[PDB]
Amino acid sequence: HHWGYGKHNGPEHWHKDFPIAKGERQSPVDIDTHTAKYDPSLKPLSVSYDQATSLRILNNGHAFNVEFDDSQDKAVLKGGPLDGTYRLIQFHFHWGSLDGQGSEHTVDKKKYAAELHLVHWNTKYGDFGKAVQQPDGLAVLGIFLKVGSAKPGLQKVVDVLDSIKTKGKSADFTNFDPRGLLPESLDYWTYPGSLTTPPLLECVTWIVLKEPISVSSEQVLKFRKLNFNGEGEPEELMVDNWRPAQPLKNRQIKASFK
Ligand SMILES: CONS(=O)(=O)c1ccccc1
Ligand SMILES: [Zn+2]
Repeated sequence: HHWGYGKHNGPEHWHKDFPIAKGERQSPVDIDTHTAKYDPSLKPLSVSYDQATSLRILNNGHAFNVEFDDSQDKAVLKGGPLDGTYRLIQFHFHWGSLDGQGSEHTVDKKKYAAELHLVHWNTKYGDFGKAVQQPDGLAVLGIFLKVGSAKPGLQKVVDVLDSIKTKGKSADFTNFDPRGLLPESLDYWTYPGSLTTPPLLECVTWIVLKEPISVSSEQVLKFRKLNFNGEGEPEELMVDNWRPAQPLKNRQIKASFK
């Protein structure tokens, strides 16, 4: 009875195997824009993906991961609310079955069609494994996706999805530049949270961009053709792989802008 997004193994069931699901700093959360406060102590955010080197794309049965070679000091996120340097390890998305839903974080209760998560680990911890055992081990840059004009830089990802339709399939995915997935503005909201999928570890400093990127209906429709199941198994479309907003509890969301 492996965790998932269905009626019998979805978000409402996760707490049984992962008690931290009802923790003190769980994600995602609704971002109440009027309650968020501009933070003057936030330093300029720095996204340096010029030397990013992708290796492979994988369908893990929950989403698809574009993995990067993080053995060297490349693709770094720093500044903003972060102390030190965080290295990019992979990115993935969460999306819906319809354009009206799909994002994990919400803005004033508004749900976007999807949400991109660029995952980075704190280099002071050596690697990802050790980093997820620390309260400041990860930094995730979240970017909302709305349906409208196509995002040229996303097409290469879209076109390779037909080769990793089912759970367990992977394909070489080199030379992909994640800079093509970033919106113009780096204005953001930040708060301490967790991974949004089991084990739901609370090691994430969230940096959610205010400006969404636009992707075409055709592009997101191809996301929805992926499968949760493995090859040779009954088809269950990979849609609505998002966790709903969780209690903000003892937290404050800070804004990088006025
Ligand atoms: C950031 O939340 N996205 S997640 O699906 O929980 C995830 C976190 C870290 C590595 C892979 C997936
Ligand atoms: Zn995610």
